[PDB]
Amino acid sequence: SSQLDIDNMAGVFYMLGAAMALSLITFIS
Amino acid sequence: LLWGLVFNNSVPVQNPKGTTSKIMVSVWAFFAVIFLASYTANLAAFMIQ
Amino acid sequence: EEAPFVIVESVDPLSGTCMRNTVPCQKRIIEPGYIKKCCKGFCIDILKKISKSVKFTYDLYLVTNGKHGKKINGTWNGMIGEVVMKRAYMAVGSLTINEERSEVVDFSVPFIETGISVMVSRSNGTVSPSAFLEPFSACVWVMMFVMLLIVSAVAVFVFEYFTIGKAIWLLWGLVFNNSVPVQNPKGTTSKIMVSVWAFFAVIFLASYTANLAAFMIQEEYVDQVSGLSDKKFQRPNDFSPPFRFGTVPNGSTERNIRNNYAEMHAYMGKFNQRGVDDALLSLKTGKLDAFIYDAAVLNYMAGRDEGCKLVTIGSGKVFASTGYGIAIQKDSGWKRQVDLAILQLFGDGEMEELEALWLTGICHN
Amino acid sequence: ICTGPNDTSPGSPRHTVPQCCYGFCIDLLIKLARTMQFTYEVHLVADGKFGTQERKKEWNGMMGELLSGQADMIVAPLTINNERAQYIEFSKPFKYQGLTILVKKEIPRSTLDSFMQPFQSTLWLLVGLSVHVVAVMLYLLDRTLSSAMWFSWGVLLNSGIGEGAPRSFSARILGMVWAGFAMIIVASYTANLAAFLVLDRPEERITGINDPRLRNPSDKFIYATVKQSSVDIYFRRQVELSTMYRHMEKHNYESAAEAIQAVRDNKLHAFIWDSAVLEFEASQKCDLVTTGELFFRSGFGIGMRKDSPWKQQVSLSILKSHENGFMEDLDKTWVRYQECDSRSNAPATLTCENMAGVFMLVAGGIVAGIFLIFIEIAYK
Ligand SMILES: *[C@@H]1O[C@H](CO)[C@@H](O)[C@H](O)[C@H]1NC(C)=O
Repeated sequence: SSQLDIDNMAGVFYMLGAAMALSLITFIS
Repeated sequence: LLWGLVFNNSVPVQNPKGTTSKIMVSVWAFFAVIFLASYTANLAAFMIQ
Repeated sequence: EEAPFVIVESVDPLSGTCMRNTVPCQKRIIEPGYIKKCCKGFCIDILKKISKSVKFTYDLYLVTNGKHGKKINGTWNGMIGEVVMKRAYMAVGSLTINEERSEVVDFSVPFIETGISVMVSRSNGTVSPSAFLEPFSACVWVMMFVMLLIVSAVAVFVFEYFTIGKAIWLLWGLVFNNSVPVQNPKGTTSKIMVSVWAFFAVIFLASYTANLAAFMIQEEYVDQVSGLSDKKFQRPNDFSPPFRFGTVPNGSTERNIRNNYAEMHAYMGKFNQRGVDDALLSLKTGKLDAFIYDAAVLNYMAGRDEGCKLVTIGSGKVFASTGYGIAIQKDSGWKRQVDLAILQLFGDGEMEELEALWLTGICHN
Repeated sequence: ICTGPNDTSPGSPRHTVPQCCYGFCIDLLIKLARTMQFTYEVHLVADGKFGTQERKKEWNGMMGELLSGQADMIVAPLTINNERAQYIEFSKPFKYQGLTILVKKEIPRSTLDSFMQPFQSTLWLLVGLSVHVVAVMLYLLDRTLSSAMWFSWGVLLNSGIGEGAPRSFSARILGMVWAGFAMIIVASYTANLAAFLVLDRPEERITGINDPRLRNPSDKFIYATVKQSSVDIYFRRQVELSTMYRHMEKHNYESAAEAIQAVRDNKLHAFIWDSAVLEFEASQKCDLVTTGELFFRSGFGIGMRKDSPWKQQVSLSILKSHENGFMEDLDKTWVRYQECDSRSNAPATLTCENMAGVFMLVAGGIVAGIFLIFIEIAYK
């Protein structure tokens, strides 16, 4: 279990993409 | 400013102009430290079992 | 019965009978009625195991006078008195062995090797401020310090194509934590180079704290007391009048004390407590600071509750290593036989079984 | 003086020779001289082995030697059992003791060659991908770009060069998630490092005596004792480990120093049972570890021929000596004077190499900077 799993970072890029989408959505305005 | 401070000082901006705020928000950063001081402490802890 | 070798003195009144494990141990009575309780424990079990070795029959006659032997006007009273008055020629139970006892009665080969210790262990502690120059980051530590120092020359070489003290202070403070401001670059050259240095900086902290917490995980904190040779126990008041180290009055050790340490003997005679449970309560009280006695009893007391704040001197290093066991009146010769028996017992690890039966505990171990 | 075999006679019996013998027991015997009024010579044993009644049967070495009559008092570290008890007498033991097992002490051997591993290499790359992409995405979200890489680069790295700030509102909100990402990332790194630093080093892999790897032998673990020793008596009387017992006969020895150097050369993994000597061996060698629970509670005392007039006297002195603490004086004289590090198996690291890797990364980035800088020089 020394090296972490790429899958064992889900929420990381979850929130990443979420922020990116919210960014584009608001920047429409 | 204060948002980024909570986690970690990265970006610059002229915070005060006059020693009033120069004290108030200051103590907030105090809290900030303990915040991190707590967080990591348990996280490692929680990755023990 | 005084300790976990002979303890039992309880009688079952439900059936007038006694459990299978125990054995009748009638005191005389005080016409001595010859009905006391039935006894059990450790030495009793040794005797039971012995029974299967030599054919004989018990008489668990109890004691009536005194706790142990004493040469009252050079006249042995106690268990040794009972054996010297030819009233009974075999006596077992927790009975120390020395020259003086050997003078008349003989001895078997002991089995439970014993000694003199003390137990006062309420105190505690933590690790001294001795691991922050800890084995983590000392030599590599200064190595990184100087490998940092050297970057200044490259900084100069870059700047040529106003900085020196500035650059030094900057990167130094950066290593630990960014606190103070100063215009680091002017031109994207240095803006990259020293940048990667901060990378290193992070991992530095990332390592350091990680081990520090790690290094504060183990915790021994060995106690700090005075052995059986310190002036704290050799000359109490001459060293420190705050000294309350007691013992048992009529005990066997009294021979050793009143024959070799009359100083501490008199200095502690004002603390001769009575019993054992009273000693435990007084040691949990603070009224008596500490006290000294035989080994096995205290090793057992280690398995009590307050013992996890009351343990040995911190060693098996005792005074006058000893042991004890069966004893008989220079006559029967059955010693020979029982000798091998006891050794035969040893030849099997039965002592381990018995110890499991009686001699492990908790708040110790 | 000490009349003994010249070449120790392990096969080539060179004749005797006066040597010098001296130690604790010698002190003891001289005390018993001053208190018993006898004179004497001293000699070694014929074999270099205690003895046992092996197959008619007969006792090897010192036992049979005393039993003959050519000897009249046997003083040495001597165990006690029933067999020897059947023929001779001996007074109370002078040193209680038991058994234990010693193993070549291991080195702490820190493991930080994970200097970039403990998350992944895949992660180490996808993070740079993410930083570049979110950087240029924030740029497009603006409409301060050629250097905007500095912005996110540092905010991950906590640099503080901060030449500017996002003027548009979109990125002026966006940056928060980037900051939090950096915070949680370094947190993660710290946490997994701390966890990965819990993997303890199991040394006494044998639990007392009930460890099956030593209760049923594995070829991965080598082990033995000295032949004809009393320890063999103890085993063969306890038929359980017979196999291991039988097994250990594939490796037995004739001398203690044999197994001593054997575990010293890291081939033999464990020596046994001379506990009251393993203590000095350890506290004077500090490359070895004792362990186990005490097996066979016994004691070294002095044996004498059958029913000699001396028995009754000898014991006396001993207790007399155990009274005045003279024993403990001899202890302090010959015993406590050995000491090495004894805290525990301590966890720590000062790994020059695991950080020398990243220092080399430093030096490499240096020449990378030279090259890229003059590239930009020719560019401009
Ligand atoms: C440590 O010892 C002090 C001294 O009596 C005591 O008050 C305290 O409760 C002890 N604490 C621990 C954790 O041992």
